[PDB]
Amino acid sequence: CFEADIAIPSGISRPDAAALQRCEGRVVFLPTIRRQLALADVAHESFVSGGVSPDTLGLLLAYRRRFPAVITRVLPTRIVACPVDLGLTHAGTVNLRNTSPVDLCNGDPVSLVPPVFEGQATDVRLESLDLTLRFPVPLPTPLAREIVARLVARGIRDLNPDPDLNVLYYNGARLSLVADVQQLASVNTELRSLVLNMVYSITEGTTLILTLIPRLLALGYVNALLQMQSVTREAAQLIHPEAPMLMRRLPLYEALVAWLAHAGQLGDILALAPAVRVCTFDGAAVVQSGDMAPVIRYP
Amino acid sequence: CFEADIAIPSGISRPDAAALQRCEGRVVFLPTIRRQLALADVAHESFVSGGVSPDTLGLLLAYRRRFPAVITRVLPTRIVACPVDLGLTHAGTVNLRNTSPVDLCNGDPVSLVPPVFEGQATDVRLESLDLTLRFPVPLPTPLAREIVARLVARGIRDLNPRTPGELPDLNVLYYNGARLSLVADVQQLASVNTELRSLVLNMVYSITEGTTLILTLIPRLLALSAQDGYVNALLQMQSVTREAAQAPMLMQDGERRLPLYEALVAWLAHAGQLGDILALAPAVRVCTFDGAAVVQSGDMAPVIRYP
Amino acid sequence: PRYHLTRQVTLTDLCQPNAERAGALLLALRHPTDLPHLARHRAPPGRQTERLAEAWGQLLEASESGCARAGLVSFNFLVAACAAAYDARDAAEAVRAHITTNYAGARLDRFSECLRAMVHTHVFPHEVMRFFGGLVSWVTQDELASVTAVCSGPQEATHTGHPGRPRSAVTIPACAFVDLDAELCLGGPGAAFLYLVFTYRQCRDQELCCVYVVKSQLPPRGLEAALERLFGRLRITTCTYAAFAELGVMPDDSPRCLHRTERVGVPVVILEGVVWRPGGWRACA
Amino acid sequence: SILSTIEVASHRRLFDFFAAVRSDENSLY
Amino acid sequence: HQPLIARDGPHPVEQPVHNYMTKVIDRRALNAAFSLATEAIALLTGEAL
Repeated sequence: CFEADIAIPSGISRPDAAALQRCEGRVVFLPTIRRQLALADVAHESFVSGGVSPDTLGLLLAYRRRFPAVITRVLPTRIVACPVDLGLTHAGTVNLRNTSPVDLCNGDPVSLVPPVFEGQATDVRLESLDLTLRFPVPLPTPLAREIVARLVARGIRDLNPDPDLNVLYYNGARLSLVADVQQLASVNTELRSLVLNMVYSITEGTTLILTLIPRLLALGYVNALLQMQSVTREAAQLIHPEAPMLMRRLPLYEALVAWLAHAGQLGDILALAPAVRVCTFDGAAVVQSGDMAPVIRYP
Repeated sequence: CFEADIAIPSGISRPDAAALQRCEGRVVFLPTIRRQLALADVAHESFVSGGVSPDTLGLLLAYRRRFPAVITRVLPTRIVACPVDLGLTHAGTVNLRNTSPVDLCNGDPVSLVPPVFEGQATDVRLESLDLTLRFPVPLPTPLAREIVARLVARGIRDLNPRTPGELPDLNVLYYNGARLSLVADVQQLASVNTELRSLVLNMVYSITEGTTLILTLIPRLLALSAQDGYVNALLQMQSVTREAAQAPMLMQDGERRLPLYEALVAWLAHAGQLGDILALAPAVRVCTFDGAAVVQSGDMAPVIRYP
Repeated sequence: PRYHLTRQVTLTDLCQPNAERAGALLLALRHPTDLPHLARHRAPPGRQTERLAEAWGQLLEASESGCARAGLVSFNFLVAACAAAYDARDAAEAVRAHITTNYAGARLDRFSECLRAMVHTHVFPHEVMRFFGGLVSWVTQDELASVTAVCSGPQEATHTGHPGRPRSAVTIPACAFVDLDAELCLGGPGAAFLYLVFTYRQCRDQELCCVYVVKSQLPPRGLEAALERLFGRLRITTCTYAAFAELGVMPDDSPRCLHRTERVGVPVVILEGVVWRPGGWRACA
Repeated sequence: SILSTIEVASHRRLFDFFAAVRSDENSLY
Repeated sequence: HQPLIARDGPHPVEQPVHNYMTKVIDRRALNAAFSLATEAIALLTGEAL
């Protein structure tokens, strides 16, 4: 499988030896694919880039960068973990550990960020060598893309306050998203990084075309076809935004490039590409939370 | 891999056989999925449409419906290629040759760009059979999306030339320093218009009924750039949003319809993925086994699948 | 490693793999117990959000959670389900004759009312019923169906296509001449891609459905150039019609056929040599 | 014996290429 | 056992230690490789001769 061996550091406490045993089946993001790897390179302190422990924005950059790995067998002084992205399509069946949604017979899970739930959940912290493992959350793509747009919507209501968005009923699940007591004070302060991108690139996206189309269609086939689709749908909100708001080609054209790259990054940062797939055999195909699921490589 | 053989047709000049010897690891655009192909369907004469050759926008339009493949082995009669869009199912990890002024990273997604810099010509010549082979430029996906947005707005400058003749460049790229010069020669109308239409189309679908709720928060950002350091770098100096402030309107259909939540996904689906409609899709991810953290300009990188 | 297997225990109310063939594009039935809730959202409130609760509630009445969640809509089951929907008659009544004799047509009429109602309350039948595989075996009891129906890409039709020639092996029937819209009329020799396409149109023929397959040596990123063409249904005016997921690759262009052999005369297509590259859905505008 | 060395060399790697590289019970020919 | 000097004086009889020193091993890997091409696998094996 080319299972790369993560080296445990030198001697740890007996509860630290038992704690890493129950991580057998979590998701681990290795930066390079050397057959010998340290464990400090795996830990969340290796994700420190700008002199600070990152937010969910900085995690999604790092998660879109380095390479995923499922822990196969936990050994004394060694962790044997076969990475996902090596191998041909649909080879090397191995087990994930489920987290609260169902993870049905298919569904293409995404190894997505840990603070989408309770803040210090699953943060396996070794007291001996004093590091931190924040394992990510394996959710399927329509449940991935829904929730990551669901939490960024909530921050807008907190960014300037005056229905509860956080219901999201699943097939058997009444998904309690709200951890109201202490986490919503700490989950909202971590999407401070991701919200202000999502506000800007919309407001830089809308207000660019709100001053593009008045300055365009006035100097061919662009005018014919685009207005053919926006007959009283966008033109109805064109008169609505230009009146209930405010209204230079060279500032605009220099702002045309700047938005499009930044809007392009959010397509790679957000939207949560399917890393791996579930495709079961001799299995009940409806996975309990905390149950091992056979999981194979390519979407 | 589905190894695709490209027949080397006739004679061959003694430097023309060595021309293929230095291309092991470049990228072949082949307009099919073949197990056997002749070389003229690959070459830049086959890029040439009716009457004219495409410009630097139309080359991407030619590259869009033409399937990339990488030279794996070099033989004098065949060039065994591997079609990345299909035959990347490898435990063999087919290599790629960097042909650019750019060190990529270890792990960056890589897409293809036509030769658009001043010194990276890369058009090889074959004197036996007169073919030109403009090899594409493998570049990191933040860099490629920073290229394509320059050519589109310069092509819109080629639509309407109001102000006097002192325009800013859109000919200057910065990547870790490194003032890079583009090739600004000619802008074909249809290659602009087909690229112009999709950009105007995709941004209209990014505004839904719940979109104008986000437009309320424009003075909320300008208070934050006055007292936060992250916001100040986020609202850049040459931004139209800073010029824009120089509006809720409840109107609620049903009053429970999740007005933000549709405006985010639709913006994510339509104007978010502008890098897939202007340029090619990313499929190349740099995977170095021996622990190389960078891939130098002119070096080889083992490649695995989709980002 | 060019070999995989699936196995899922479902019910015989849907596909019923006894009367079906060894070659069957088994789609799923993703989340039946869902959609009172997301049928309410993702739509304006002037869409009568209790409609998928009732029409599927009639469909579950047409036959509790049980020991098998409701899965496996065949590709056979969908042809009759939009038989009155696509503009093709006397080639669509044959497959409906294959179902009302060998599968109850009340399960069709309750389902076609759901197909109008799914696109009515804007919760489409795509992002529902993801592809499942190719039906190697059906060990089905009276009430159950424990089908080995291998997923996982190219090998699933080659492992049912290498030993295919002797006796009767998979052959993967497209099951309709109206379906399998074999594209590249302006076409030459090359390995083609298979897709799974659902077209839509809001309030034209009242939230219409069309379930069929296309075959092209065109990329999924260049298919939207062709999927925007070839239709007159570009006149909704909201949006998001013409969804497609990649079924995978047909690396034998000559092997497409035209036949009429099933079970009732059902016009059919032999599809010899398939890569089942499973792909994902792609619906924006 | 150019011909007899040709045919026997083919007959060897025909059988030795299919399944004979592994050592058998005791004697193989 | 450390060198001791018998000591005089009115001091308290100073604390005597005679123990076994414990130490910490390190593990070092010293990795090494060598390539082997697409020839010399069909060769060396009888596969291509």
